[PDB]
Amino acid sequence: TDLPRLPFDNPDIMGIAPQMLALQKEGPIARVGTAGEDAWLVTRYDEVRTLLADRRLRLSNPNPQPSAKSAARAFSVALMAGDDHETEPARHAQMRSLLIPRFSTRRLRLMKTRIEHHVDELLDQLAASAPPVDLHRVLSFRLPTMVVCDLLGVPLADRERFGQWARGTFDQSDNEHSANTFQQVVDYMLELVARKRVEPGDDILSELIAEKDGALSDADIAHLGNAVLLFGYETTIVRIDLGTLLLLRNPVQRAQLAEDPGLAPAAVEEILRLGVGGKGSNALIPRYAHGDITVGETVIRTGDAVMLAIGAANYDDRAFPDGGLFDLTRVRPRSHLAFGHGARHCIGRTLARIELTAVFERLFRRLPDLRLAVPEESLRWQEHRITGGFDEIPVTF
Ligand code: HEM
Ligand SMILES: CC1(C)C[C@H]2C=C(C(=O)O)[C@@H]3COC(=O)[C@]4(CO4)[C@]23C1
Repeated sequence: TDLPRLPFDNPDIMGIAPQMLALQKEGPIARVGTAGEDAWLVTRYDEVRTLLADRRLRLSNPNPQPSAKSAARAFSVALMAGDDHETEPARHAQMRSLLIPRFSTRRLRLMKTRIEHHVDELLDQLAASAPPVDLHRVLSFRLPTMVVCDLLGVPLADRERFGQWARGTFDQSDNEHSANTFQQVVDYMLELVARKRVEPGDDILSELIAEKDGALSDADIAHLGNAVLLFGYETTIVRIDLGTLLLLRNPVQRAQLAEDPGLAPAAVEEILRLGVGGKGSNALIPRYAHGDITVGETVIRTGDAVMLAIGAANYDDRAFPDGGLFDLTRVRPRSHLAFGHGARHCIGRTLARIELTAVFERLFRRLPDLRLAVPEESLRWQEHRITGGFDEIPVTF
């Protein structure tokens, strides 16, 4: 008897930690220690999907004496209107009601066109440079920050100002740096709101300013803008890096995709499903039970913390035959859980798929000899950041 402790070691740079796959094999739910509170760890696809749809399991903490949290985690919960369990139902319903129409079919069709041209231009610059090149800096980072600049209606050069702010805000290792970075986000967004009140354009803050005859306050509008800025590029950057690493690991699938770019949608779904980095702490969706819930033979009690392992669930052989294998030819694959599920299902997931599809439609056709210029083991996943990620990806081509 040895209580398992998160985070689990992973000897590889990607995939699921062996200890978590071991727990998965034993059963759907296990009590584990963490750096803070003990929690229930749920690792099988069916149970994770069921619990993500269970409205008794919520982001907000119901407990009278809540355990202490890093500044980074406190910011992420507040951005999601999860910081007050008594007001979360109304505030989170309004949050989703105000953001979902900012990603209409009209907007997404226009953005798809611009995204496709931008990837062509980014890859032309890459192809014309001398290796070794940092693919993370010149491709993975540039496309999703371009998109956020477009959503917010600001010049592209603004991303050189805000491009590290998601990482800084979400640095769980340094509360002072996290708080000081978030204040920069706030000041920037409040400036932007003031500008859009007199100079609106076809962008998100302009739309919120006009919403319900201007009933929203500037603080409310800026809060929603902060969520778009801080959730809207960093995780996409990380999926471009992981997608590239996975395709480089699987030359037969890479060659299938280079030959037929019509396989890119299917490849993007496999990338999201298999794309887990390092110890994979960002592939856990955290919750608290607001009422008792039975999982298998286990009672989760009101107030218990629960870690929903969407990463492990996406590797579950029960839901994906040969769950550890990258396979472009899967017939009717189950919907993976990389965007979550249920009440907090990722609001940007259709836009994120458009970005990833546009990249992997083109990447290995435009750079057929692309490959890492360093050993994989030299690539360092950044465990202290809520969003993880690699800091550089050196390639040759
Ligand atoms: C591949 C890229 C992305 C991944 C893997 C991802 C993943 C996720 C996940 C797992 C959640 C659920 C969190 C939870 O249940 O507690 C979520 C929520 C969210 N995502 Fe995404 N995301 C991505 C891109 C984006 C983009 C591009 C945007 C906007 C531009 C965005 C906006 C949001 C927002 C606002 C929420 C909060 C939804 C809510 O609390 O109701 N995300 N995302
Ligand atoms: C709002 C989020 C940025 C979306 C989710 C995806 C993430 C990721 O891919 O890194 C974040 C990791 O930390 C979490 O708690 C998550 C899993 O819910 C995320 C919060």
